[PDB]
Amino acid sequence: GANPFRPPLAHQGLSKAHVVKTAVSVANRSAGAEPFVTRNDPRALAMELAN
Amino acid sequence: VTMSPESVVAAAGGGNNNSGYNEPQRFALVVIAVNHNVIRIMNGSMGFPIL
Repeated sequence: GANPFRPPLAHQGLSKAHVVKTAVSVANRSAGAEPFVTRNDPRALAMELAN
Repeated sequence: VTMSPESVVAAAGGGNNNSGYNEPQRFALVVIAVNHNVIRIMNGSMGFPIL
């Protein structure tokens, strides 16, 4: 039948076109930035009383 | 303020049992006032401009 079983030729494989289960998309949540409420107390200022 | 005869007779003790004024009663007057004020927020500091 021209159908031998010996050849280990396992082809190339199979292309996974899609996945059975879709991947949900979560909302991106960043974090602190340059003015991320930090303590530095350089000046402490001086508020003169007007009256 | 003008006080009451009940107060002036409760100040003296000598009351019978379970009368409350078995001992002489001392009183104190307290006065509280509620007022408005102005707060200014600027340059990362706060204070009372009017004071």
